[PDB]
Amino acid sequence: SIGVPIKVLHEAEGHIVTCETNTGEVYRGKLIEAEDNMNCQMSNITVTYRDGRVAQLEQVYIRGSKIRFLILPDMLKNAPMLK
Amino acid sequence: MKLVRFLMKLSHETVTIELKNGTQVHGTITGVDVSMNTHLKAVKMTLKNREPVQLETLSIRGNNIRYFILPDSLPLDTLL
Amino acid sequence: SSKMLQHIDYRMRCILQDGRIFIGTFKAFDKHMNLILCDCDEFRKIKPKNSKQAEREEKRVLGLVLLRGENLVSMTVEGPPP
Amino acid sequence: PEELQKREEEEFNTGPLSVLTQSVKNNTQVLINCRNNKKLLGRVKAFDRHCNMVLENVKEMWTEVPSKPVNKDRYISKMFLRGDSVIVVLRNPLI
Amino acid sequence: METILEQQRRYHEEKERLMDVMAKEMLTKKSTLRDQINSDHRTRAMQDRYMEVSGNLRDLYDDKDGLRKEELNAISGPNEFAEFYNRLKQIKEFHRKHPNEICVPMSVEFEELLKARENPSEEAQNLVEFTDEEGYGRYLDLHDCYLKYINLKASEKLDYITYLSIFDQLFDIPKERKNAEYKRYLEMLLEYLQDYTDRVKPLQDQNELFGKIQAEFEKKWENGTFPGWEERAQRLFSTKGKSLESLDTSLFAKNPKSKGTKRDTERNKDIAFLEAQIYEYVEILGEQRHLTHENVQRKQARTGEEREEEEEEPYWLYKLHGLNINYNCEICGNYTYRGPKAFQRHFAEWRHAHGMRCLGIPNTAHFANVTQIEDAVSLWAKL
Amino acid sequence: AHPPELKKFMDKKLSLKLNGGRHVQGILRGFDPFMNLVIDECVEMATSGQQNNIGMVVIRGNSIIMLEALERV
Amino acid sequence: SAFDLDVVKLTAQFVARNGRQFLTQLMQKEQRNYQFDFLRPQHSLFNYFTKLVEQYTKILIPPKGLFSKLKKEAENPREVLDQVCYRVEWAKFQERERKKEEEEKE
Amino acid sequence: VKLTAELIEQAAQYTNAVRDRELDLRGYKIPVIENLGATLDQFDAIDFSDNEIRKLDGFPLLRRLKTLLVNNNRICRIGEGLDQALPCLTELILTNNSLVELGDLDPLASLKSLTYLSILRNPVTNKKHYRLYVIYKVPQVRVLDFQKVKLKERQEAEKMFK
RNA sequence: GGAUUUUUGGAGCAUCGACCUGGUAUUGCAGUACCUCCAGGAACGGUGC
Repeated sequence: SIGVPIKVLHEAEGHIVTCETNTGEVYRGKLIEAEDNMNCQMSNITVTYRDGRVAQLEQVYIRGSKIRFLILPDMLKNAPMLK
Repeated sequence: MKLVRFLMKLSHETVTIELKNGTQVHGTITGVDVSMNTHLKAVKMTLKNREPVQLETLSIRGNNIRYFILPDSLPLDTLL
Repeated sequence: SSKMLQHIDYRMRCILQDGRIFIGTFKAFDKHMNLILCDCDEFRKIKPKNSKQAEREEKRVLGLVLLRGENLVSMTVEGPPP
Repeated sequence: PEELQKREEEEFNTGPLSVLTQSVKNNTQVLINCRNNKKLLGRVKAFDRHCNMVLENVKEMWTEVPSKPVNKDRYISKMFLRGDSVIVVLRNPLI
Repeated sequence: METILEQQRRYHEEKERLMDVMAKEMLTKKSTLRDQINSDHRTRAMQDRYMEVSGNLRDLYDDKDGLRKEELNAISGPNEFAEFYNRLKQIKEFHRKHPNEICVPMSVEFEELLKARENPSEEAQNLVEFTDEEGYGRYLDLHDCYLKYINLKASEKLDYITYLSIFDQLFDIPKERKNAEYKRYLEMLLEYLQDYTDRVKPLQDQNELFGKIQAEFEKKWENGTFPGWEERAQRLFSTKGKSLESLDTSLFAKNPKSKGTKRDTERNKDIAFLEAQIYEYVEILGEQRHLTHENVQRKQARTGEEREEEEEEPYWLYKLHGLNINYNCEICGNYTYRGPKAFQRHFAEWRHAHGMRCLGIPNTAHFANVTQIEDAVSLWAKL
Repeated sequence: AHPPELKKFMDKKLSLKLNGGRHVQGILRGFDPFMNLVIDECVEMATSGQQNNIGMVVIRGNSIIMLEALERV
Repeated sequence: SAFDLDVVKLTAQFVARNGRQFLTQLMQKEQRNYQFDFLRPQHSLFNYFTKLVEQYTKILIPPKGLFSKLKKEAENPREVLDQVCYRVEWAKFQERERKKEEEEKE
Repeated sequence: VKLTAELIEQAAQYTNAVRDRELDLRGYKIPVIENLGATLDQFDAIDFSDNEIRKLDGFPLLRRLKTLLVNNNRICRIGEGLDQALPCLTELILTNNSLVELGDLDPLASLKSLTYLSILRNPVTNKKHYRLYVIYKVPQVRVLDFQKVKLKERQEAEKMFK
């Protein structure tokens, strides 16, 4: 089946989320489409490269193997899946 | 036979699970699943070169655990 | 069993693999050790790198955080559900 | 079933873990290396397909730098080791 | 304040209540070892509290020798008593009775049926001072000491039976050297054995036993406690013999024996005291060590199943019948009724008759459906 | 065993970042269910200013952490 | 009931320091227009006032802490345990005597 | 009504507007602050609005606390053991107090990590050279009464009371 | 329940966030990586090698 954090990450598409890479890079952008394997496709991403240097990249795609965390916006806090 | 079934049949045993990143939690293991998830109560956790803190409840994952330490009063013939 | 669902929606602190600790209200979980922490705050310890410097911990709040099971090490309860 | 159990017994008696089958035949001590450079020498009571071992009366030795590092060792009565941290398992140790 | 009159009487009453609680605890029979150990710990805590109360009451006698001249004087008297009665003439508007003057120490020194623990000893637990393998004083845990001895000896040729046989010796030859690193493990073993002896008997005087052990170590063990027939007199610190008592007395104050060695009486005195304490704990608790060795032999000789067995020890009926419907009856003090048929059955009952008898209306059939008091009074006056 | 949604990045010049500080850029020619990418005109950029041409490279999914599309996609 | 208990304790403290049976600090207070209903033996509080006066007289004993110090009850747990065992034996003897009296009555 | 652990456990603890954990305790009228150790260092801001606390003392050892809100109170005296209980205090809101003398802010310089201070709507600010004495007492404070410190003000503070 | 995305293991330099001084235009209604620019000092700190 599908997990409840997986469903929360799939329902968070279209809003401004922030994924975290395994090397310490945090990319914040609008999640266009998500997958069940934590594949985060985000537009207008802001890469940090673990040094604070935030560069503006377009159409970024981070895989689920390096995705350490996914900060979702507070608009999805009242979702019925989390109850 | 898999070794997860021997670890799942353990309740109210004061074990010591040493994690991968220099962490060691000694406590009474209250729950074990097929994915080696160890849920313990009233445990003491000591990290790498840190002070041993005490927690009322802890839930360590299977992939994060490196080794386990069982007491001497535990037969292995009946658990296998 | 259902030992992971007994501590749901409570103020729990999960220790990461890099040494950080994320404290938040873990409302949703899954079989892949994932966690949905509402109003989460991540605290990471910094090295002193000196002889007289102390060890500090920088804490930053992120809100709703979806933490995967590949980075989570151990989770402990810290506070009751408000 | 019974055929899968017979295939698992054949793979444990004639495969790569057959030296581990030497640990449960004559109760000989094996030396397993860990990911944290801690070598554990001891008898293996139970094993599995995922290299998860149950050690009885094991001795774990490692090198800890305080200079020159010392060989600080410990002795555990009963222990369990997962197969993810097992690097190299030697059937017949030197000492 | 009446420190010599009221406080001394209160301390004597508290000591009498503690003695009565101790007599009631000693008179009751015991059924389990853990409950007996908990009762012994509660009795030891009550004895310590009574000793602290007696020490607090025994120090309140400095001003009593100065106040006894004014208290025993017959020239004084009712003047200060009338002044104290005028001081105690305050407002008595606090209408509250306090029977807990003597009943509260009687209830604090007692236990409940659900939990046999006193009120100061409500937070005490036997699982915080003893392990599960010890059995609340039944056996002694020796697996960690055997593991430490195997780690110190650096050899795998010593099992639990060999460690129990090496630990059973009291005045024989040791297994290792006296100046080696085994003394650091022996001091920890003695510190564990002292805590095990103090936990196995909490009602015994540990300070008097420690003073007697120190007196036996100073007066007897330091002056040749093991005579012979080099074999005549042996020293525990220097580990050397003596020809006679005069040679040992001359060599006791020698320069290598005082501080000119690595095992003299200056640095190795604490190790010798720990060895003497371990010998006294082995001699006093030899039966517990024999029971632990027998339990270890029974656990080793058993199979896996025997060791595992030893280690484990309705809305439809309320809606169809007209129930759950609020009805008010103003005759019987505006009571509530949850049904029309229930109110019709309670109208010809004893409660409605007792409610109607206060107004003076007789119990008849005309006032069956009467609810208001004014309508019932008008129906009684019309007839 | 579901394949990733790499249809928009197909036949487009992007730049991926491998593990250990490695980074390459090229045109994605295909996709795999194990997140393995095929890059044509691959130019690997080291810590120095020089870039090494590879021609045709095959990157696995266990090393690829991120990939930014340099085109409109 | 705190004021009446305090008045009874004050009367027991003032009556225990008397040098005679009738020449006390409470017999002259009855003639000094002070209402004290606890002095008469017809009341139920007189049985508690007599016990309070007995405790005040026993608190003035020479081994009660006025000119001496108790050592067996304050510095010997074995003596307290022997006293508790003697009290338990006396209670068992009293229970056996009560059972014998009940058997004789039956 | 005295403050206890039941009033702190039943209070609403949530996320504030400064992205920190804050527990609301407004409308309590607690005369003394005590038994505040039941939070287990899981809060960063403690609000004490509309309280009758005469003295700000009796605070347990809390290392996670970084903001103190004691506005709308009747605090006349200040405690001395405040630096040993809150080592990571950064914000102090002591507005609308009963401070009259300048000696009440002398333990307030004991906090080394303090940077934000608010002593507005107080009789201590009506006296002359109050801001200069507050700058000379605690030099680590960067924001005093919603105003940054000045170099000329620091020079006047170092020149005065020599 | 063992084969790449979760669970039987890859184990002195650059950058960013601050701190303090002066000139400068915007006086404006909104749910946020970050928002005016220049000049001077710093004996502040995190991350990677």
